Amino acid sequence: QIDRLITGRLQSLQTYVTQQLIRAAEIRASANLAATKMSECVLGQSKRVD
Amino acid sequence: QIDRLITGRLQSLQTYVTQQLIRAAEIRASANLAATKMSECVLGQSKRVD
Amino acid sequence: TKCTLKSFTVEKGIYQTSNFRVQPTESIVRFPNITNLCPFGEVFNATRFASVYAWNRKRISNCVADYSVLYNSASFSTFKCYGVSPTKLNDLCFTNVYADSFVIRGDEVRQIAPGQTGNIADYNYKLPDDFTGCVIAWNSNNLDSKVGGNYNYLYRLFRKSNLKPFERDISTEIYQAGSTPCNGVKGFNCYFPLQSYGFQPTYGVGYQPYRVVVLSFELLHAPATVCGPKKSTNLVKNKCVNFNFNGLTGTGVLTESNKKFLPFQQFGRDIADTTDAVRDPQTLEILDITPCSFGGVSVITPGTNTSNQVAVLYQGVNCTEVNVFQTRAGCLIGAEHVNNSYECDIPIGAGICASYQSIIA
Amino acid sequence: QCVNLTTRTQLPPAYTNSFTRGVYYPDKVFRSSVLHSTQDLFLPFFSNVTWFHAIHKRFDNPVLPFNDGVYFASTEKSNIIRGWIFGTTLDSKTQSLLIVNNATNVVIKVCEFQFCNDPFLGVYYMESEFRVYSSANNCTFEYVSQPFLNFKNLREFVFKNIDGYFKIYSKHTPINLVRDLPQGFSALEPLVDLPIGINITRFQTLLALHRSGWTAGAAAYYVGYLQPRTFLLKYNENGTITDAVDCALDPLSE
Amino acid sequence: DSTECSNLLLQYGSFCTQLNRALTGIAVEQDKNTQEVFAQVKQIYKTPP
Amino acid sequence: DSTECSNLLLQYGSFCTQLNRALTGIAVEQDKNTQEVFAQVKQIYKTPPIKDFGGFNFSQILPDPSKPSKRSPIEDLLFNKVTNGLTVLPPLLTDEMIAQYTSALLAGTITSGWTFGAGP
Ligand SMILES: *[C@@H]1O[C@H](CO)[C@@H](O[C@@H]2O[C@H](CO)[C@@H](O)[C@H](O)[C@H]2NC(C)=O)[C@H](O)[C@H]1NC(C)=O
Ligand SMILES: *[C@@H]1O[C@H](CO)[C@@H](O[C@@H]2O[C@H](CO)[C@@H](O)[C@H](O)[C@H]2NC(C)=O)[C@H](O)[C@H]1NC(C)=O
Ligand SMILES: *[C@@H]1O[C@H](CO)[C@@H](O)[C@H](O)[C@H]1NC(C)=O
Ligand SMILES: *[C@@H]1O[C@H](CO)[C@@H](O)[C@H](O)[C@H]1NC(C)=O
Ligand SMILES: *[C@@H]1O[C@H](CO)[C@@H](O)[C@H](O)[C@H]1NC(C)=O
Ligand SMILES: *[C@@H]1O[C@H](CO)[C@@H](O)[C@H](O)[C@H]1NC(C)=O
Ligand SMILES: *[C@@H]1O[C@H](CO)[C@@H](O)[C@H](O)[C@H]1NC(C)=O
Ligand SMILES: *[C@@H]1O[C@H](CO)[C@@H](O)[C@H](O)[C@H]1NC(C)=O
Ligand SMILES: *[C@@H]1O[C@H](CO)[C@@H](O)[C@H](O)[C@H]1NC(C)=O
Repeated sequence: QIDRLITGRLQSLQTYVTQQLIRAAEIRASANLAATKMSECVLGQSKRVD
Repeated sequence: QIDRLITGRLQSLQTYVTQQLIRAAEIRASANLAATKMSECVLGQSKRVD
Repeated sequence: TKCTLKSFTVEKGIYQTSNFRVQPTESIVRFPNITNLCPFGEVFNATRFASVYAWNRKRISNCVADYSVLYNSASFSTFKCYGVSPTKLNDLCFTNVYADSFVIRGDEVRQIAPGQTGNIADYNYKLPDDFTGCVIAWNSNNLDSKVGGNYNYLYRLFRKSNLKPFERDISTEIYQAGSTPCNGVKGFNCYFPLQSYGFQPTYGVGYQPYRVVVLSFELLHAPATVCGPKKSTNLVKNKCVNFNFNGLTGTGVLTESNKKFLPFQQFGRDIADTTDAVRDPQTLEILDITPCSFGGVSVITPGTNTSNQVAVLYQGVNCTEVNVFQTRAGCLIGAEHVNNSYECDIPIGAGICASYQSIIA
Repeated sequence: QCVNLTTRTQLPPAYTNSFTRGVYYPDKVFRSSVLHSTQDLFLPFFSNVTWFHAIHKRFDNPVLPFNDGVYFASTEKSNIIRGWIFGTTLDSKTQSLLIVNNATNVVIKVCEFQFCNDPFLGVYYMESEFRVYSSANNCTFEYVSQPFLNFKNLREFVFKNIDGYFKIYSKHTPINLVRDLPQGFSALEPLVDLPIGINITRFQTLLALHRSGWTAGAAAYYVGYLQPRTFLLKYNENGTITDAVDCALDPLSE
Repeated sequence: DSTECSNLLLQYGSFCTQLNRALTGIAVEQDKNTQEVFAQVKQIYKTPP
Repeated sequence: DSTECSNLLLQYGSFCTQLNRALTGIAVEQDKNTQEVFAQVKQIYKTPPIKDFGGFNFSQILPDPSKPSKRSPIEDLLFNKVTNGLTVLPPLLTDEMIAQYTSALLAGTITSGWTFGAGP
């Protein structure tokens, strides 16, 4: 019975950690973009359109 | 017993391949950044701040 | 490649199709020296055997037992097992062995059996209904019998109640055949329970004295000290063989090792907990276990619209272990190595590329 | 034959520090230039080990609970400690294990012994006094082997009862310290595994008297207890354990 | 807090250590992201009164 | 090498094929990454033998002829400061060819400005 509960909860936790890793990669990409905007729009004047 | 070992080792291998794919995405993003820096800082003079 | 890609046309490129394996050639089983043998010579071939009411019990333990010599002996007239198999005695392991030795008549040899009812079974030697082990009996007319009659072998004839299994009774209490009071004084209906046998050389088969040794096995929670013999084979080195060293099995190439073990250590492990070093139990030498040369089989081809010529890359495989060229990526068979440098058409790896112009590398 | 020893001086037992002693090899596996974390019955670092004396008038032979294992440390000169007494009730009702080292060899017996209340040996200044048992009725296992043996010698022992196997680990160390346990590192090699298969809950050291009443030769020994914990063991290039980390001692080693 | 559950969970190996390591990496990555975005100056400038 | 294990593993289908294909995609993606980063020029430029650049010194970044690896002293220091079915595929570009690509980029940006990145 604990073997069934352990494999179910371990599969749930692995799914959660995988989704968190993908979302952390997306947020890291957004934060790299935000740091680029902080460097190029605030600390200088940008010729890049839009 | 072999089926238990098979599903455990298959879960381990799927976990390894998933985290390798996530790290491959991160390394691909870093390499795209490095190619951008190669094009814009080495092959030319960049007006982009920092 | 067409089988792997599930298509009848193959585009130009390199395709990993299969997995080269160095197949194991031999089986090497090395097991340590068969010493400290069990003393079966002082039980089966002792000087004087015991009587059946006082059967001698020898405890066989903390030794390795060779039952094949006992089983292949043709002197034994009866070799009957009731809980095990005779051909699996050299394979099974037991905690200890009880050897019960006595002498009986030739017609009473069948009475040492589970479920058998007789005078020897009820009053002299009783076996349980779930008995495990083997009963061994052989004729001893040339040794035990005397021309004046061997009266030294006694047997119990009378008792009020039947025996429990593996119970001895050396008491000499006078039996009461009737209901008259006997205070140890013999009378008309009070007889001594132990009578002597009539072993003489003129009797035929059935009245001759038979020496019986009964081996009983125990399978308690004590460790199995009594095991069968181990037949170690010769050692073969520098080949991808299946090794079996003291119960540790695997597949590998066994080469000489420069690792100096401490004398208490037997196996060797790397960082990743894989057995890469081992000690042979027969001769105390250290062997490295290199894994066999597994590799990926890749097929380098142009398009099937262009040509049907292919090249085979065995990845991470030396060319002596499989137009043959050795690369750092592996062994490339079917491509002609040239000294000219071109642009990369089909990537091999480690700076090697292949192209069609025949296939050149 | 049994003799009450009635010329003892009453004194409470002592305690001292284990430092980084009591480490043994957990397995028969060679390891090269690697750090191995293992979960086994280990002696805690810097622990409270029980200290017993033999000095003149001290003669410390009590019976102690075995627990899950025994670390025996011996600061020994002139070979006073000769063996140990192993069992549960230490009488003829149960089955007991005997380890003795007399003047010739080591004898290991598993039988039903009747132990004396005060068992000892004796040397006349020549060993001619054996009073450790009064009877031996039902033997199941006998094993004769090669002998194991200012304080000059240091003797470490680990005794374990796991799945009917009796593991004896030992190490000989040349020391020159007078009183306490020296501070250092020495991993105990496996000596002999015994197929005993018996229950053991209590133990007792066997000493030797010196006769010239009786006189106790100068000796001191230490008893430590094995607990299930984790060590991080360091294996050098030659494959000997040179250092260890107790994972439950302090947060730094954690 | 079930010790039998943890004894059975130790048979599956280092899955829990892997998940804790991944979550720790995400947790330090968030602080790295905030450090990279907002701490682009080492001087705290002040406006005139 | 257990055949009963592989017979039971065939019941699960093409999981192994998916894992191998994902790892193959990662392996070719690494070579594509190195190709996109370093192979940005199709002309292998060299510096002139006389290093007269108006007082500017590039000896720490130009390749050392005395070293067999043809690396710069900085690149040599960088390479010194970095220390069961499993296989490691070698990279398509060796370290010598990556050093040759960086040497060509350095020679182009020293001798020709930014003009080599936009044309001749
Ligand atoms: C040494 O002292 C012990 C402790 O008193 C003795 O053991 C007792 O002996 C008496 C003798 O009849 C028994 O009644 C007690 O039951 C024993 N005590 C225990 C705890 O068993 C021992 O006999 C003495 N030795 C000698 C040789 O007299
Ligand atoms: C450019 O820099 C290099 C090194 O930074 C100079 O080489 C040094 O020259 C002096 C004297 O000639 C030697 O003592 C040093 O040992 C040299 N250093 C090395 C690392 O070799 C070089 O002189 C500089 N100028 C030119 C024109 O090349
Ligand atoms: C007596 O029996 C033992 C059984 O172990 C056997 O080894 C031995 O060879 C026998 N003796 C003779 C003379 O055959
Ligand atoms: C074991 O048997 C081999 C057989 O040749 C022998 O060389 C060796 O000395 C024996 N003893 C040990 C301890 O290996
Ligand atoms: C060891 O235990 C004794 C009593 O059991 C105690 O008095 C002593 O302080 C302890 N030693 C240490 C170092 O704590
Ligand atoms: C071993 O002995 C102790 C006390 O002597 C007892 O509590 C325990 O139950 C015994 N173990 C077994 C397995 O009988
Ligand atoms: C040591 O003990 C053994 C076994 O009890 C015995 O045979 C031997 O004689 C003893 N040694 C001496 C010197 O008494
Ligand atoms: C143990 O010894 C006693 C007395 O010698 C004896 O009565 C008993 O039968 C023996 N038990 C075993 C199992 O040997
Ligand atoms: C290992 O052994 C060699 C001798 O073979 C010795 O020179 C070296 O110092 C030893 N290393 C250690 C760490 O003890």
